Amino acid sequence: SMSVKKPKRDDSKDLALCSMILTEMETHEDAWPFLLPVNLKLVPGYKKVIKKPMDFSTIREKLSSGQYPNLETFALDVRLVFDNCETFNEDDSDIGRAGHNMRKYFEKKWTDTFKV
Ligand SMILES: CC(=O)c1cc(-c2ccccc2CO)c2cc(Oc3ccccc3)ccn12
Repeated sequence: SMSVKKPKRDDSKDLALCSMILTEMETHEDAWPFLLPVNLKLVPGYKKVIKKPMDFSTIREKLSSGQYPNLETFALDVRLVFDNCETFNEDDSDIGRAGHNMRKYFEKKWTDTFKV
């Protein structure tokens, strides 16, 4: 509260670390569905159904331009990629399988990096 400062974790390396995680995501063999925005003129329904599209190139641009206030806002956008994927794609599809794999991959990096 006012003039009572709580201990806070050291956030000084967060940008570099989130960048490293994103790099690992981008170079994963199952990243292919997620590298660019879903093409809204080519995928019927996407624009209507998925209210907040997100993809790795958009996350990279945001990270490079200071558009994430903190590491949690970055994780929210990464998870949004996978949540969109599950909404639109059958779990039993190549893209649906890729999304599950990439989410698992991400979350373990996230825990290993930032949870002590
Ligand atoms: C993430 C997602 O839902 C997704 C991604 C694609 C995709 C993957 C590689 C290249 C291009 C695209 C589309 O921009 C994709 C495609 C989808 O539907 C199609 C499947 C086959 C041919 C054309 C469209 C649906 C979802 N995604």
